[PDB]
Amino acid sequence: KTRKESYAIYVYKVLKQVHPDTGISSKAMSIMNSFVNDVFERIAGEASRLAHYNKRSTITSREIQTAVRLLLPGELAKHAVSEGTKAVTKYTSAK
DNA sequence: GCGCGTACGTGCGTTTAAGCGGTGCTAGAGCTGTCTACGACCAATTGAGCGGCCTTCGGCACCGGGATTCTGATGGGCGGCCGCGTAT
Repeated sequence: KTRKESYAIYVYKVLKQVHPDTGISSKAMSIMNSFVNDVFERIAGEASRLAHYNKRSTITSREIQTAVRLLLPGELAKHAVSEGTKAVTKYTSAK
């Protein structure tokens, strides 16, 4: 049949996590995927840009790390890094 | 439109610090050179994800049955009708 994949499974549990027996319209659901896919290119594209400025050829986590910092304002940014840094840190701990 | 008020432009003198070209020093960019770890690629197996399809309980707002309260015809008894009516 057709494809047209989306992030619907990811957005839904997140909302469950923050009000479990709280609801949503089928119109705000796409707004959400539209919103995510939009932020996706915003961050990953910028990573691509720096990589081939100061003369290197792969994109790691550090770059995102840097990228994120100047893409967003002071207070959210730090918490965001923190969360980000740990999630992965744990990831490696396992293996 | 008009009129009041005052603040901001234009000037001079005083004053303060940029810009100039002079030297010295070393830090940090840029180059360079070897290793090897981590990502792309190709393979084969496996279940997360998408289309397709129809689920069940709880909550908003309309509802249900039974005792109880208020309105209506009924009725004997004390009074009043003054006006037609029979008896001597």
